[PDB]
Amino acid sequence: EVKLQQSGPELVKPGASVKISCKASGYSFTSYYIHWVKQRPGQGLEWIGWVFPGSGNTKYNEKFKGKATLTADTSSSTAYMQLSSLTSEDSAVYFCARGNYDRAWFAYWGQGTLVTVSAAKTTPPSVYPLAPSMVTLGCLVKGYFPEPVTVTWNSGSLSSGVHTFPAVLQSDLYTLSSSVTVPSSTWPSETVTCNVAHPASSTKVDKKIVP
Amino acid sequence: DIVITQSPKFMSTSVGDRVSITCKASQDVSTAVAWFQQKPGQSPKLLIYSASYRYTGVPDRFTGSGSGTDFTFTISSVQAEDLAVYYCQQHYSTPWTFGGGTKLEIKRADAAPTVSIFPPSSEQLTSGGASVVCFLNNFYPKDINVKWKIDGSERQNGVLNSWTDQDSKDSTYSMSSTLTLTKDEYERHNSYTCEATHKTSTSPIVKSFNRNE
Repeated sequence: EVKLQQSGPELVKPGASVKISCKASGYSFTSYYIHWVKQRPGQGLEWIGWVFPGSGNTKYNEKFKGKATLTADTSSSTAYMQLSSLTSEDSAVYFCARGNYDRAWFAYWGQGTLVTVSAAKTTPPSVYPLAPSMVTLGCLVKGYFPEPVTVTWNSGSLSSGVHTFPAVLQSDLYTLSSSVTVPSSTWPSETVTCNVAHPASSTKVDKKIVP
Repeated sequence: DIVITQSPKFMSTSVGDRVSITCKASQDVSTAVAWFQQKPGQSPKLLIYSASYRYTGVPDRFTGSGSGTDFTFTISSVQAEDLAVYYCQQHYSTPWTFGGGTKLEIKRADAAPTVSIFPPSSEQLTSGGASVVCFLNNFYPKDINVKWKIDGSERQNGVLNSWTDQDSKDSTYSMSSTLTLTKDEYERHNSYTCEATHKTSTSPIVKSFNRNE
């Protein structure tokens, strides 16, 4: 099938540049445009421009004509978008997309790339086990920058009664929590571990919850 | 720049009901309008293209109609899985602009929250911090109040709340309340209470602990 695989999250300083990638597979790379789309939480969706891989022909939104530079490398089947002179306004999830037949544009999407523009330092999370029929267990993930953090329970095995909450930003540090409700017979008899992953600091922390 | 106004911004609907979203264009864009569905943490999904044409594999409950400046998107009978943000887009003239979205919420029966309080862990205390975490899980509707009566006195400082995205299965919300303070602030008091005031019960659900038990 057609697949668009984008690069990992980035933290980049205001005034600097960042370059994101979109690896395409399952079709002829030079046969389709690669579109770029911007997603901010309160701004919605914005089309940035396209690249036609091979010629490297390009088209931009007036809004992004100086801000974005789009290229593609046919040998590695990957399109690129460079963002220059970065401001916190450029912080967004950036997608790559591809159209299908005739009028079915934006049929195929990438998974998204979170770009964070800030002068704040990359900080790993501090993870704290939360312990007290069904029993609710928790996991406190405090003091990290930037987003995101991914939390799994038992390496994603207890993904039934899990409620992972959105992080809150406070003085350049994020903090969130994840709860997991399991039957009382299972805990503490069988082990429960909160797995926390923070790509920016390349840190992984496994915290076993104990009575 | 062709501006697109999508209405409404938010919508609450029960499983089985019909819902219509409208998409207005500032100028004539013929039938070059597409409809996208985006669930939390996922990329947008193409449902309708060419105003009225259903994309491959999408269910027959989703429809689109319209020409020129007025466009409509309809779910004939809403499923629990239809919880998402729905966008329209024009592709008649560049730049291809999207609507502001319509967030679709699911109506369900009222649910009282399962409340649980957590004292700061010994490992956090070690670091000089003290965060009291109160979980309020699986409730409906989203509107909920939390008060922090520390030794009978209310606390509004250091209290941070966070709602989860509505559950795709049982249509419920969960919400965490975190009271953060310094270690020695935690050591000066004893009785910590998080009370959940919700419309389902006049008597608020209390959960408490003492520092050393």
